[PDB]
Amino acid sequence: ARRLYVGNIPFGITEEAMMDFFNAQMRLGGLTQAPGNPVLAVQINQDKNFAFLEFRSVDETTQAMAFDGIIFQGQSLKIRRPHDYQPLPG
Repeated sequence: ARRLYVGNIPFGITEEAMMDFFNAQMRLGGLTQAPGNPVLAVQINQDKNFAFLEFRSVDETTQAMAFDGIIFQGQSLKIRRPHDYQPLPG
């Protein structure tokens, strides 16, 4: 999926801030060196106010949770796992 969920995000912001907000951190050590960026589609959601980050190549969808919270528009955040793999049965 390569898609991650974010929480505690200030909806309203465009798809640029968040977008450049997640990859700008992936470019730190230099996880990507091409004519473009890693994340590709990070649309936001209204209501409870949350966002998603779509990576068409970034191989951090698993560690991206590392930014869980980090700092966006001066406000804590909350990344989640939109995969729900292995449904604990019982």
